[PDB]
Amino acid sequence: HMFFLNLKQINDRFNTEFITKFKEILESGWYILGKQCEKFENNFAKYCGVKHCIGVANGLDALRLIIKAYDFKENDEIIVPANTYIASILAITDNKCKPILIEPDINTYNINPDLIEEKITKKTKAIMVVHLYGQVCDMEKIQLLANKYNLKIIEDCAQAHGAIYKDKRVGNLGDAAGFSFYPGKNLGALGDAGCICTNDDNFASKIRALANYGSHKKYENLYTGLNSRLDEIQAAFLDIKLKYLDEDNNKRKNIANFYLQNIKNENIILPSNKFDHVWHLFVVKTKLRDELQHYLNNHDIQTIIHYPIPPHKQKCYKDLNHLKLPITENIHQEVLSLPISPTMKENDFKKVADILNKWKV
Amino acid sequence: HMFFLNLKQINDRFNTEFITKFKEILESGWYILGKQCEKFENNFAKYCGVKHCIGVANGLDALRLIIKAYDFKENDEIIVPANTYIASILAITDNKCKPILIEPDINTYNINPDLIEEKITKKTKAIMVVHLYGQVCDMEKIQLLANKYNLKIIEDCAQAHGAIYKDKRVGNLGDAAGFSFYPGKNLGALGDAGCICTNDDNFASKIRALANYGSHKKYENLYTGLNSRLDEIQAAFLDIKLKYLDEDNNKRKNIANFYLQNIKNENIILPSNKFDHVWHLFVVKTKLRDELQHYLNNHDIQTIIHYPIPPHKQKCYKDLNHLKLPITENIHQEVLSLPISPTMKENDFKKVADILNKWKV
Ligand SMILES: [Cl-]
Ligand SMILES: [Cl-]
Ligand code: NA
Repeated sequence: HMFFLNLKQINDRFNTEFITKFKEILESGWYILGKQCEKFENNFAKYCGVKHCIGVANGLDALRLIIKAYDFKENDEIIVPANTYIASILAITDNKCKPILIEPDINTYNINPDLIEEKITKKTKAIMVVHLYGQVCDMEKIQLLANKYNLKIIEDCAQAHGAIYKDKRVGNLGDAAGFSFYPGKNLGALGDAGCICTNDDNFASKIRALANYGSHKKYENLYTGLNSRLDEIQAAFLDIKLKYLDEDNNKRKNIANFYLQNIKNENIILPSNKFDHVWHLFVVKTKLRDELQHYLNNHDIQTIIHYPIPPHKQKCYKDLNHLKLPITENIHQEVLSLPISPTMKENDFKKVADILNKWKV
Repeated sequence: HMFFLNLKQINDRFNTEFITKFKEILESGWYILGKQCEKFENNFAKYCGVKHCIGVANGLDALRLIIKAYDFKENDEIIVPANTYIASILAITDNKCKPILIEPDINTYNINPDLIEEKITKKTKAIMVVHLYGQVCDMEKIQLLANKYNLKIIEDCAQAHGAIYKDKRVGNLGDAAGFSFYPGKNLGALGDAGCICTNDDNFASKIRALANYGSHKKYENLYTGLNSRLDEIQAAFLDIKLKYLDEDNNKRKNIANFYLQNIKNENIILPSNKFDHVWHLFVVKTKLRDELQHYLNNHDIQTIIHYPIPPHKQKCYKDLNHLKLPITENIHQEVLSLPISPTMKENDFKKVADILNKWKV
């Protein structure tokens, strides 16, 4: 059984260091908001080329906190792609803002920047850009729109750790960015984890407070805060793995290129990489998706759909069910993710391509 | 220096077992919502005598989830002691409910049951009892009241793991209970951690979904949920320690009773318990609190204040600052916590008593 994402394979490279750092943190007696958090933050900040990195409990928290720290009014509007993972939207509604859902470009799977301005209203306060599947969004126009209409840009970076746009990294393309380090992400923890990145000193300091109960100083609560912190253990594990993140992303680039160069099947539309793509998810598109998934499973290849029901169609968002978003809806009916990881064996990726080429419907 | 809480001493007993479990989880390649969580949950349910335990990310999330799951209307009222830790109140306001702050009994530091009924209104939906410092609340009148008015009882168990009221454990004394396993809790993780306990099947399934993005089935989101999970690793650490929790609590009793029997100083009011007490914190009370804390530090003994500013006085709740709660305010001006731990050295507790006896002020 070739697994969709073999984490033990990804992480076995680091066991001996992992155990070392664990023992160290044991030796320290310090498990929360300590020197491993500081060290990881400082390194990830350098990595994204930003001034400030605040470790938090997960990527949904990271998003929810950024939105919270802006103090928007109830029903203020945040423009967001309609085809993202639900978490992006959950962060908006958690904060009693209104998500304004924009169709993607079929050629990027990212928000179509040409479709945003028409949806901008007096209630709009932000654009949440999502670098979906690993590919950075085309920022040029979004940035112009944000300057023009006095909007914040919030990056959801949970799928594109390390992707580059012009001179900058994801995380440094907007006003503030949220990252997930859930274990299957291109930089994955061994438990839940997240961070926020920004260059603004005041904003960063406010975020630190809000993620630690609303307290800047012992005994005192300046804001109504959250408990959303990155555990020492998880910061340590992340820092060890961050050293090899670009390498890992490159190993993904190699497998994706192999897929792109070798899968030749009329029933399958392959993903393109118009801008930098770190290939978190290798997403193909076919009118016979569920059939493909079954076929692959029959050949001992596990595949997972990202994603089959779009946020507007979910039961939790009944009041959005009527929205007509046919590009999003078609994608959701048609996509399927092929196994990819930095450690994935040659024999395994060759088998995926060979079996796809044999699929004859 | 005698530190207020030496987690290295608490935890070093278990170091070999922690390391064993960590490797086992590395072997598993399964870090979230797995077998360690299930095992721990099962054992903590047993420990509390409840049907269901849901591990979640922290004790504040645990409370916030419980209130969320009840789906109360905006400005629905929740009665709550006025002198608890701010997390108890944060859970209420986050959910857009109005906290109705009740004075404690000066002789228990828990909510005075006799002061609740007069504050009940048509908008009241719940009573959140807090077992402060480790002492269980006198539950009988509270349970009768909730039944009389069709209110939910929410237990904030963050500080009282394993305390017993008549025939039941804290966690099994209302409709649903929230627990913190913050590292310095009587049952402390190595990272942030918490849980929710309940006997109600439907509430338990709803909470599991609300803690996992609102998802009860792969690809579907029934609710607008959040991400609040207990890492496999922390579940494993908690399960190791849980087997020693009653032993450890009784060891804390022995030390507290030593303090109670041996400290005699006209300047200090001891925390004589009226109900079972697992002594998470051992809180004394003096008119010269700031002078006391300095004196102890002069004698190389670290103390902390639980707590110096009450919620209604915090800058984050300026809409509550006007409230006249003099018992609460008095407590906050006069309390200080002394070091206690089930592994605390005899010379250390003896020192603390002797040095306090010598204090002439
Ligand atoms: Cl996440
Ligand atoms: Cl076949
Ligand atoms: Na966590």
